[PDB]
Amino acid sequence: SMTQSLREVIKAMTKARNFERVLGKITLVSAAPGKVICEMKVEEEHTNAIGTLHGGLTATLVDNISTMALLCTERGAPGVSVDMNITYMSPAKLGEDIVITAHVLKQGKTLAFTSVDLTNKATGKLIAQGRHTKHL
Amino acid sequence: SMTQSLREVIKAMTKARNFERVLGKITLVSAAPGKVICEMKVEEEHTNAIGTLHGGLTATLVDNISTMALLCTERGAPGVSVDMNITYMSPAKLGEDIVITAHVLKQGKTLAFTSVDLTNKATGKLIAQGRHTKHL
Amino acid sequence: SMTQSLREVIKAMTKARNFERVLGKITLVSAAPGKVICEMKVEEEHTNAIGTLHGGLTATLVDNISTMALLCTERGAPGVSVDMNITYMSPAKLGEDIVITAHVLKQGKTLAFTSVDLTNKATGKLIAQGRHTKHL
Amino acid sequence: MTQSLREVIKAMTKARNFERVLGKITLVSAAPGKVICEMKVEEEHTNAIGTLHGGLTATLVDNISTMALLCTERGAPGVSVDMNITYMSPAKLGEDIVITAHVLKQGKTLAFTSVDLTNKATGKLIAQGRHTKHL
Repeated sequence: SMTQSLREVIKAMTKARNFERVLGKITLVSAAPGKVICEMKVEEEHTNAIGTLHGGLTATLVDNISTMALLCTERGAPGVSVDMNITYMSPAKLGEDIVITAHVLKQGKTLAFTSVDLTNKATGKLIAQGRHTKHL
Repeated sequence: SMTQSLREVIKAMTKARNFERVLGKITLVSAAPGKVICEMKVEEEHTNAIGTLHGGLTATLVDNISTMALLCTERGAPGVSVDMNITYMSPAKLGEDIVITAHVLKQGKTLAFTSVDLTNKATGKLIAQGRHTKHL
Repeated sequence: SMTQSLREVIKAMTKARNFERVLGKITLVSAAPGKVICEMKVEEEHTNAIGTLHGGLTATLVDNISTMALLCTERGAPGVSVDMNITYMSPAKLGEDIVITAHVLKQGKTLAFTSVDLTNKATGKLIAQGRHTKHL
Repeated sequence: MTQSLREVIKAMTKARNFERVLGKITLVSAAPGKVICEMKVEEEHTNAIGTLHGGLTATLVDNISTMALLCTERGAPGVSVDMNITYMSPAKLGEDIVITAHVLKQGKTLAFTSVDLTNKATGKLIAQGRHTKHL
């Protein structure tokens, strides 16, 4: 139900023309209260000058999937970005399968906080970690 | 040729297939040692669900133009992202002209640090500010 | 051994003249590879002007306890700060017992990344969360 | 305004809470949304290797950032939401540092600050922090 709702949201992105189109290749794995797990295969359209996952796209995945985890919350408010931090620990090479897990850490009347981990699906090793503060 | 090189990098993005394709609409204003200034007009392809500049694209702009500022130094190495923080203070609306100003704060043997400001060209008011730590 | 060694390191803090003296009240709960848990009861010396745990002390707790986790590693290199980001979600009040948990997220040849959570011991509620990048 | 804020700092020298760690700072100037303080590095400010402790730099960013906020029309201190600090070069023992805070933007409920520590003699950046407070 909630999962189906989100899957529809992700389905829409594909055909969309705004910046959300960039997440067209992601696939939904799970959706639970305040926790969303997506997956994606790195393709050329996802790479930087040197052939690995572009930090800007990692940032984009942190931003949107974080909002998704927020949507799967009781209040369901998406919110507006305030601050975002991203630590890059290991490159994600072309053809690599990545797992994106978003956690709503806490949310109050006006502020929501989330944490997103990207990991190498095959190794479980951390690729990057983002923290997102949103204004509700 | 500092200015000409960046001139070439931009033209490339216009037809690139990787993620940098999303920046093809940016134009170079000036290149100097440790400081690059680009401009861009927010259009539908750069917006979020609510019609304003997408936070992930702002992160993408910070990442790349920050890298351009480092290409304009005696070492000229782009480096790999280690950390990126972004503060969103005011939205950029569709049709709005934005200025992306990037400058090198400090670069050592293996670590370089940059700061990048997006501003409304008209008002000069701050849109977002990002700090970038890169490994060389 | 890892625990005995850490207990000393902490004991030396109760007599220190440098900034580490500010943590003389923390106690060691457990030490494990890449993971250190400490506790501390909030006293006046730990509070800001309004009577809650000072944001600067939280930041100091993150820096040092993150360093202890890094010591409980094969390389055992403490490292020097490069980046730190802290998100404050709920106040820690005077008299409150807090738990400081630190995890080594990843460590390379020259860069180490940690995560440190402060939580209310009684309710397990998250107080603040820090991400630490260190140069080795 | 400067003289006023100067009193707030005199307290820290006497206070028993965590603000006491800032007793050695001195005020240079205070203006709307901008405060400049200075501090000589001494043993009480150092880490295990003998340089300015990262946690104190964090405390300095937090507090002085707040000062700039108190110097605005609204004058509200706000409570911390997020803080980020990039450490670029060590502040050595005996070294004189300058802490410069600027209020970047402030709305109805959220305020944004930026604080630079620099070496007074060389003007070299020691560390830079951004602070997001909830008003």
